[PDB]
Amino acid sequence: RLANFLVHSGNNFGAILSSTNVGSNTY
Amino acid sequence: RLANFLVHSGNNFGAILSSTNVGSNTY
Amino acid sequence: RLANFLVHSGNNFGAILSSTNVGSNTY
Amino acid sequence: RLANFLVHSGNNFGAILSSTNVGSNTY
Amino acid sequence: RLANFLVHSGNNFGAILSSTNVGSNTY
Amino acid sequence: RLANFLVHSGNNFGAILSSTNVGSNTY
Amino acid sequence: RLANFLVHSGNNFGAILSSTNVGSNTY
Amino acid sequence: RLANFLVHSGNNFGAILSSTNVGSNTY
Amino acid sequence: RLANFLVHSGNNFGAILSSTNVGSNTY
Amino acid sequence: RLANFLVHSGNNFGAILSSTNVGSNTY
Amino acid sequence: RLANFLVHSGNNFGAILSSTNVGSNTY
Amino acid sequence: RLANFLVHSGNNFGAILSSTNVGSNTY
Amino acid sequence: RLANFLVHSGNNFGAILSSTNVGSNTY
Amino acid sequence: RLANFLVHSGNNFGAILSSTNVGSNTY
Amino acid sequence: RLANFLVHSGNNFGAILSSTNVGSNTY
Amino acid sequence: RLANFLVHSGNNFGAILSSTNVGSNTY
Amino acid sequence: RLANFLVHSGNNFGAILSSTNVGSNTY
Amino acid sequence: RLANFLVHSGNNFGAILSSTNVGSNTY
Amino acid sequence: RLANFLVHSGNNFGAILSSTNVGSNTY
Amino acid sequence: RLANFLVHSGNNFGAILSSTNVGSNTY
Repeated sequence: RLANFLVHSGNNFGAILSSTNVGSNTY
Repeated sequence: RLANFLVHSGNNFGAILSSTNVGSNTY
Repeated sequence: RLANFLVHSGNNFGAILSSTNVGSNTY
Repeated sequence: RLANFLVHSGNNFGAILSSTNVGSNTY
Repeated sequence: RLANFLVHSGNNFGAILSSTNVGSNTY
Repeated sequence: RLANFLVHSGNNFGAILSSTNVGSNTY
Repeated sequence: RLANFLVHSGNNFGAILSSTNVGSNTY
Repeated sequence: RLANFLVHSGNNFGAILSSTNVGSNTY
Repeated sequence: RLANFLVHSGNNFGAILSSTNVGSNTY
Repeated sequence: RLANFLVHSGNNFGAILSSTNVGSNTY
Repeated sequence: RLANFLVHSGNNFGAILSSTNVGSNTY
Repeated sequence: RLANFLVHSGNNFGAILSSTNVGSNTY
Repeated sequence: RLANFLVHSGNNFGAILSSTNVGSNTY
Repeated sequence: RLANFLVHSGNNFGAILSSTNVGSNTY
Repeated sequence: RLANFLVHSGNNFGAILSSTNVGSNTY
Repeated sequence: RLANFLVHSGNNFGAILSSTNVGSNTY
Repeated sequence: RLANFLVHSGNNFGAILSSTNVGSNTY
Repeated sequence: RLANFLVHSGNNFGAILSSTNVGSNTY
Repeated sequence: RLANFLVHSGNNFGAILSSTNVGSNTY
Repeated sequence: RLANFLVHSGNNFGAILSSTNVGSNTY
């Protein structure tokens, strides 16, 4: 089981970025 | 089971980005 | 079981970045 | 079980960055 | 069980960076 | 108060031959 | 108060041959 | 108060041959 | 008060042949 | 008050042949 | 008297990705 | 009198990624 | 009288990544 | 009278990463 | 009268990383 | 001055091949 | 001055191959 | 002055191969 | 002045191979 | 002045091979 959560509750004036690779062949 | 959640409840004046790769062949 | 969480509750004027690789072949 | 958490509650005017590799072949 | 936590509660005007490799073949 | 965001997230480029200014940010 | 963000997150480039200014940030 | 962010996070480059200015930050 | 961030975090480069200015920070 | 950050954290380079200015910081 | 010629002379291949039986001789 | 010729002469291959049976002789 | 020739002469291969049976002779 | 020739002469290989059976003779 | 020739003459290999059966003769 | 000559005056029952690269960028 | 000559005056039942690179960038 | 000559006057039932690199950058 | 000659006047039932590198950067 | 000669006048049923490097950077 994979769970990927991004939560934002404050005040953002900038950049929030997320990147994920699970069980993959990437190049 | 894969669960991908992005939640936003605050005030956003910027960028929020998410990228995910699960069990894939990517290039 | 994999759990990947990014949580933001404060004031952000900068960059918050996350990168993850689990069980992958990457190059 | 792998748990990867990045938590921010203060005021950020700079860069907060995280990188993770678990059980992978990377080059 | 692996737990990787980065916590920030103060005021950051600089860079906070983390890098981790567990059980991997990296070059 | 002026904020400019130039972002590239989760894009795939297969093969690039004899090209200029590909997938770049210019300010 | 001026903030400029030039970001590259989670992008894949397969092969780059005889090219210029690929996947770069220029200010 | 001026903050400039030029960031590269979690990007993959397979092979780079006879190229210039690939995956770089220039200010 | 001027802060400049030029950052490289968790990037993979497979093979670099006869190239210039790859994965670098220039100010 | 001027702070400049040129950072390299957790980057992997497989093989570098006959190249110049790879993974470097120049001010 | 049986003569079989399978020849490859002066051929250029720029980039080959995820392919099978490229520029080969099979008898 | 049976003669079989499988020849490769003066061929250039720029980059080969995740491929099988490239520029080979099989009898 | 049986003569078999499997020959490789003056071939150039730039970069080979995660491949099988490249530029080989099999009898 | 049976003569088998498996030959490799004057071939150049730049970089080989995570590959099998490259530039070899198998009988 | 059976003669088998498996020959390697004047070949150059730049760098070999995590590979198997490179530039070899097997009978 | 470049002069490229291929001359055949005998009896040919096989293959005669010529390949030439002069002052070029080839891959 | 470059002169490249291939001359055949006998009886050929096999392969005659020539490959040449002068003042070039090849890969 | 460069002179590259391949001359054949006898009876050939096999392979005659030539490869040349003069003043070049090859890989 | 460079002179590269391969001369054959007899009966060949085998392989005659030549490889040359003069004033070059090869890998 | 460089003179590189390979001369064959007899009967060849085997392999005759030559490799030469003069004033070069090879690896």
